[PDB]
Amino acid sequence: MKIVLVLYDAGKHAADEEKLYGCTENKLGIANWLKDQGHELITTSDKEGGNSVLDQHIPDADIIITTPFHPAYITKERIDKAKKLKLVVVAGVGSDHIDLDYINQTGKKISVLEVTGSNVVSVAEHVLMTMLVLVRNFVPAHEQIINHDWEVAAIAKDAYDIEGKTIATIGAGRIGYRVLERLVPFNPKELLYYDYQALPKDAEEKVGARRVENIEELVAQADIVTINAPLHAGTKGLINKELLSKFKKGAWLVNTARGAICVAEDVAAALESGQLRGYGGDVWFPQPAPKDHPWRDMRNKYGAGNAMTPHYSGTTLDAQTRYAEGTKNILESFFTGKFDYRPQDIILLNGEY
Amino acid sequence: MKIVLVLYDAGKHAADEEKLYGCTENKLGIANWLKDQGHELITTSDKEGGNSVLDQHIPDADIIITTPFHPAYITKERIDKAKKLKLVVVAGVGSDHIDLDYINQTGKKISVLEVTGSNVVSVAEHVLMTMLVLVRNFVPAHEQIINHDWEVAAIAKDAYDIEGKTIATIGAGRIGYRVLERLVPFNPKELLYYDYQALPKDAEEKVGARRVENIEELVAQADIVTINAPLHAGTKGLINKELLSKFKKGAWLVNTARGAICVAEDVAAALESGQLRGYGGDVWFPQPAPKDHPWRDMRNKYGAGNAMTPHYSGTTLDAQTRYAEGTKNILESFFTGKFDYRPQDIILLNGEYITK
Repeated sequence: MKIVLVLYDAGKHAADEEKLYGCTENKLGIANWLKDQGHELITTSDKEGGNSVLDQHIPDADIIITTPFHPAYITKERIDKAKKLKLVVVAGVGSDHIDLDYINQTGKKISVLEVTGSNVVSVAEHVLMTMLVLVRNFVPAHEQIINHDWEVAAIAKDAYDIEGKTIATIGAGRIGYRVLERLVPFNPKELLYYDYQALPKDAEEKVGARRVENIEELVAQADIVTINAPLHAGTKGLINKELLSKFKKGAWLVNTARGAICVAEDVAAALESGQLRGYGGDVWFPQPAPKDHPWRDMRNKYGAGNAMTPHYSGTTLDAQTRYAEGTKNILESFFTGKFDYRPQDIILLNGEY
Repeated sequence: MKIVLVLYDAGKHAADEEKLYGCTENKLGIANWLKDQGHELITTSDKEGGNSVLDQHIPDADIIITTPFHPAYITKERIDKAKKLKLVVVAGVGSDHIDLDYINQTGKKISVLEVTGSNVVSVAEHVLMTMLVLVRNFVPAHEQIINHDWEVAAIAKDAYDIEGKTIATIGAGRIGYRVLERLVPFNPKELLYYDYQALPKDAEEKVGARRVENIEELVAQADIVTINAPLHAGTKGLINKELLSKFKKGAWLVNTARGAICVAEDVAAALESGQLRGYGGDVWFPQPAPKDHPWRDMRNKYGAGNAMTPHYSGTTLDAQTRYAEGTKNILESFFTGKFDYRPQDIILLNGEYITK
């Protein structure tokens, strides 16, 4: 079979770190395994334009492997020309870039699977780190040192302990709950959550969480808000100026789910005006963020309150090992004809939900 | 009575934030309380030199109040001239700037107290933050964004999850144990500790810690090492070229206890050579850190691995409230003649140690 694998070029960075599996130069660490079975692997990062390498091999590709960190868009046109396509794998979590609805609508026997759960711990750690960095005012603290200054009172005037604060998550799924687990020993005043379905009673009691019924009430009483909910019609532009004015004055806000859940200019305005004390996360809209994206230069009144990073929380070396191993398990189930997929990994089974 | 209060000057920042109690401008929020009680308060940051404000009022001061973040050194020479000194207070935790030995050995009747426990959570949170920052390679990640760059592979190649890592602490006291308590739900591979005495069996089971008899074996197997021990003859210069050579290759190291526990240039050389992946903390020697202190500019081979900050982990606004309240409670015990101090706050009571 012909496998096409779309990843980013890591350049010289690939050669320093051989554990960096998710690049074109290291090919998820499965290139030899695919060769041993007897299979043709096409690896490329060129995914844009009609004449791209990806489009030259789509007509006869049996399998396409993509990643959310260099996402090849599987469009209606591309699916039309994919005569032999049987399986699409996301080496990671996230299928925004796949036209799932059209595949289902045409009747083609195409399976779409992802490595469910490979990213949850990585992202949840990123949230807590981001929380601590913002609350404890770490960014200006470190900037002082490498600028060769020493002025504690400039740092301490906006520095707080995370102990004794009310922390709220919008969304209590895999990521949001594991965030709540890690906050317990820090002794928050209260842990709150809002979601479209209740946490199981036993899960709720393990973390001492309280469910709030509507979002305006949740953010009104929370010192810290973290966004851990999927992007659909209900959450698109959810964080706009009207809701932000309902936030506790001087709150902290973390978002690692999807940049489009926020209105970029409203968040920046709130940080400048003081409605927010800090904003941090690793998701942007548009993504990758242009040089002019307002979230790059936004700062609270003190020149701080920005804990932004590129989209890498889920591409740590430990997560990549899980992506590579999960992709191998998925291909194994498909090559052998067993189709013994993990149920949580199936997005579409032969064109069906 | 006369009280001398020695804090740093916060300048404009005091105006920005009324809750910034630990500066000369806001005087721990007790100035009006002391005035009503009819005492004389002296507030100064001038603490060095023989004609400083501190030395001008030492001869007849009844009480001196200090902070570790702008320490006035209660030396033998200064103790000899304090004719009326009865009480020395640490608005915070830390007594290295006080000559406790001279007081206890002479027998002068001076009580020394500190606000015990008021810094523990603040410091422990700072330790977890630094660990996640270094392990997840956050500093180069952020510098990319504010420099208007976007290159994920340059960050991802040295970024890790703290899950499944081996974490060890040198010292399992109040702060050391707190760090372990908060690490448990991050699912480390194993938690280790080294100390001159063992934790109680229950304390060990709660965090699932395993004791390691000698440091050389502790560091050799640890992905992450954090120092939470006091500075004494056994820990001064502990982290040096010899011991660092026996760390696990590519180790992360965090220190929020005392700068002198490390040899500054041995650490920098270890970081530059690849022995350490990163180093972080808020404690320095000398402190405040000179502009050319090597720890400011050191970086790992990728230009990352530095998570240093000024000495501020225990002076967050939450902690300063605890420091300010505790000082007021201590003075109230002294002024009323009750001397009903919290037992854990006493370092020396009338020049004598007490059962702990």
